[PDB]
Amino acid sequence: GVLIECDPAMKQFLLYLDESNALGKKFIIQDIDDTHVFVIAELVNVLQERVGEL
Amino acid sequence: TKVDEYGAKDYRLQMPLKDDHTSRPLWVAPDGHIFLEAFSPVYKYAQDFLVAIAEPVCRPTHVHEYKLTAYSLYAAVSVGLQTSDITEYLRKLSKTGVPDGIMQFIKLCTVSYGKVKLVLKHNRYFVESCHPDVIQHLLQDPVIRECRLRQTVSFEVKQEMIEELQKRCIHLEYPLLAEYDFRNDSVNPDINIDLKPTAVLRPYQEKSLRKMFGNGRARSGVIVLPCGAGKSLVGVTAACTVRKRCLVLGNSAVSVEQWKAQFKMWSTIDDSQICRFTSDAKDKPIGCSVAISTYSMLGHTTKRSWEAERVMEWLKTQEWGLMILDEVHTIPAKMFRRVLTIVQAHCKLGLTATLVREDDKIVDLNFLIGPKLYEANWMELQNNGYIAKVQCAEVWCPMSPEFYREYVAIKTKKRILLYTMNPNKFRACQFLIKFHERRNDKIIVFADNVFALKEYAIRLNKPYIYGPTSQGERMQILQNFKHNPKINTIFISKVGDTSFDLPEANVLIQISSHGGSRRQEAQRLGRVLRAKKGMVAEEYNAFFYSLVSQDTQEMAYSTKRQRFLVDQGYSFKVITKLAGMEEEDLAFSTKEEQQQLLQKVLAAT
Amino acid sequence: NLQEFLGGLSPGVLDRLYGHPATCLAVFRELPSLAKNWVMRMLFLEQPLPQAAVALWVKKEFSKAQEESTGLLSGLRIWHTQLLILNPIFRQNLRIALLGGVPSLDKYAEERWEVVLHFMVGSPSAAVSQDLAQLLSQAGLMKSTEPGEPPCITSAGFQFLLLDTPAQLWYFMLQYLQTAQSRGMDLVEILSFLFQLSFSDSLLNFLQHLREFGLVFQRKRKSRRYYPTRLAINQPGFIVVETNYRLYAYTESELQIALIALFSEMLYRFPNMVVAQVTRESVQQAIASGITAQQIIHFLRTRAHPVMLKQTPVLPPTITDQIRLWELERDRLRFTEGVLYNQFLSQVDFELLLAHARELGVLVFENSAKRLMVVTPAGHSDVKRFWKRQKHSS
Repeated sequence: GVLIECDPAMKQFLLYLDESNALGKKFIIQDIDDTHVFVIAELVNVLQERVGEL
Repeated sequence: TKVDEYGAKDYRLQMPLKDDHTSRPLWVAPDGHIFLEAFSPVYKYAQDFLVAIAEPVCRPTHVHEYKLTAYSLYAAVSVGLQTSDITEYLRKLSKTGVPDGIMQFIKLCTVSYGKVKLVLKHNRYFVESCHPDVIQHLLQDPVIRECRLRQTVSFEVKQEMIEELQKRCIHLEYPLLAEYDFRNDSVNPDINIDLKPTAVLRPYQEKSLRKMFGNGRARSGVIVLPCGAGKSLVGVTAACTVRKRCLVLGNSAVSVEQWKAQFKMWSTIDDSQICRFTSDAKDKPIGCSVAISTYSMLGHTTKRSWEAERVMEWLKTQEWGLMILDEVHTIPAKMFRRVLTIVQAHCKLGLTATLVREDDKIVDLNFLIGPKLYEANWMELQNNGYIAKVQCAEVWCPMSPEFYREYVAIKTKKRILLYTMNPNKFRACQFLIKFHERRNDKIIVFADNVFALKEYAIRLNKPYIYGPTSQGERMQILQNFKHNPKINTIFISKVGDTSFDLPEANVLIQISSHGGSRRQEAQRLGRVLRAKKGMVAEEYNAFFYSLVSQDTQEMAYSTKRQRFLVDQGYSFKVITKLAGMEEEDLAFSTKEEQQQLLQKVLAAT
Repeated sequence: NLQEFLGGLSPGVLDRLYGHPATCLAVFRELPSLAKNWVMRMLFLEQPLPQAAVALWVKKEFSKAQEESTGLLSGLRIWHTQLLILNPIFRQNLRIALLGGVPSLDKYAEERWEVVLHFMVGSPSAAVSQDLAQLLSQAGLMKSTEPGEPPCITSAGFQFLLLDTPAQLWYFMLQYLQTAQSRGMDLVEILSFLFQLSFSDSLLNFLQHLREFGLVFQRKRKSRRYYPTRLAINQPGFIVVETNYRLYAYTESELQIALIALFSEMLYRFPNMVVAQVTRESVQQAIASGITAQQIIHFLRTRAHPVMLKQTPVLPPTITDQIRLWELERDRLRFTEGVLYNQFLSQVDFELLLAHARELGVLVFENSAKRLMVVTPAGHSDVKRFWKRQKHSS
């Protein structure tokens, strides 16, 4: 997978997109801890657009 | 008009550069913006001249920024500075010449002044003009004919349409003259009002009054001075000098009480001669002349009580020598501006400390009252010690994870109640208040949301003031704050910033903000500017904290709000974390307490 | 630094580089404090001495200076233990070096370096030189990829641009030497000339490149004699920073305006002044180009007008903090390649597998509570085999 280090309060932000996006089967494939998540490789550049509202 | 490769308005081919540019410390942009140097030896003279002919927009420590407009040039001509008298010295001071655009603008603005004069006599407003051609070519549009009631040529005009005609003339390029010749006026006998020697006038107050008093005639205008600078004293002095019937208009009960207190303190006029035309309490308004009332009462649109109706009829019938209006920034509002036409006054002086707003209605003040005669320099007052130096600060509080989760998840506007109440900032304000309480510093907490204010106040068992807060309880709480050592903090709502007589406070915490408004920010900051008896500028005894929540619209609100203060020169220091917060025991530490607070917030609905 | 450059050399090149005219003196001046004296001492001795004497020849206090000097000069190989006599060649050359055996120039150097920087930046008007262009391209601060189109500027280019003139030139010459070895120019011969300055075909080409850089100027239609400029051997500020992110720079040379525009939005340009604004857009544009807040802060500080020198710190804390925060907000999300096995069953058996992927360098993150380990696909054929072996062992 793709190791992504984030904030514990921000981990659930990517989980809401998993239950909303209907592109693939499941966005998040594995959750290590509150500061480590995994992902099919393709949405880091798309997430940069959501920084303006975050 | 010319744009460089960058956002650079190119002026290489626009104006030249003076050879003695180092000697000349003044700049003149074609748009009218002027950049003065605060380090030049002739800085004081340049400051005086530029304040006379222009209005400040940004006055940082090093390079001041001014911009001139038609109203500022009209004020210069009113104080008697001719087109040559200003332009010759402007060219002499300028280190890069004067663009032809600014030259023609100055010439046109100066010449288009004094041609049309508005004089009210026997309750009739005559538009006098020595030159008749001005009227001949001014009667082209039909609005003037429908307005008019159905050498030295003058014609009467309708009372109600004065505002419309004045705003029309402003863009018609023929400003009206509102100068009051109180020296030569026998229709209205002078009032027995004198200024006692006890009152002391500070140099900036005297300078503003001199701008206001161009001659024997009292000019109607707006004087912007910091709240701690003694604008109340300046207004009292203006009324005493006018020596005629004066009607002071506050914005709230606290404002009227403070105005009466200032009148009694600084003027020898007897107590019985001052009345409070206030619904809560009255002192026979018809009995005496000097009156203090409120915009809400005078402009009240619904049914009027019998006694209030009699008082209002008496006020309308009588003519007022002076009409003082505090906090003029609210005047352009519908109901508040209706009061101007409701009441009759020769000169309507305006006093305030934050003459700024978002909607472009501030320009309307120039004709509603008059040109802005003066604006006090907050930094210069701080240096002179008239105003307590303030260490303006913005404490950044990281938002708690769960709270941020719901905040971002919900697209509704419960965020106002959510981010205003988070464990990181709730612990912050509690810890800050504890630190200042043990330091013997007086605290004035601020919060726009009455719900959040009440929750914080009950949790900290402090005397919050807000909404209905009975007047008696308000006064009791303020007296306890001022006197009782056991209590050194008061939690005031938005009512505090409107107009409050409050004791000098060593710190001012703001947990919540109404929005990115430079008016409220400056109004609340002015509370702590009250200079102490023996403080020092470098001691930074006064502190201002604007608590904000990280990664939230509040950050945008705070940035959209500190613009005016940074323009003045205050440097807002960011505080990511506070030392000793972890060791100090505060609520919402463990996850559970944050959970119950979040549940209560959600149930708030 | 020159100490680093000389330390990164072999004994065979070192002794040859220790030429008679200047090298023995230029390398001597490098000796920071004490090695000067000990070397001077044992400049006249033909008999080596024990190491214990050198060890005890410095008091107990400030001994770290002794060890560091001894290590530095051991790296330079000025002496040999021979069991600490100096190298005979260096001793002889040093004895021969010790009683044995302009206003227009500085302006020229300034102008030449300014035009070089103008070419470095996207200036439509600049000096044209194919050799200079290709040298800068191969120096690692520029990439063209298309001879027809003028070369662009790489990320390192902006960082090099924002550096101060001394360090900028020194790094440029370091890269020049490193590329000189690659192109085949003898390093020793060109290096000795730099040392000789502070007191053949390859020499002529090297001097031509130095003249193009502006360090030297023959002034006599490329004669043998040369008059080095001030920069060959090795100013007041003009920017005024406000508290509202406004810069007023007393700049007449287009280079300074270009450098400021690299990380600020220009508003007005007066004959002897220019007004710019340091906004999020410009700062983040520079950061994306490759700059970091440290270079911008250092540049503004070094080009600080005397007016703001009185206040301490010179640069306002609000401006500095805002720039740093803007640079920090740039990076958040990440990227890696991995594979996850699971069901590790026995607790003590999963701990042994964690050391297999950690030693090979294919372990990203682990988990002892759920028995999960992420392994990159690059070393998947080695971890699985180990697991199979462990299973066989049972």
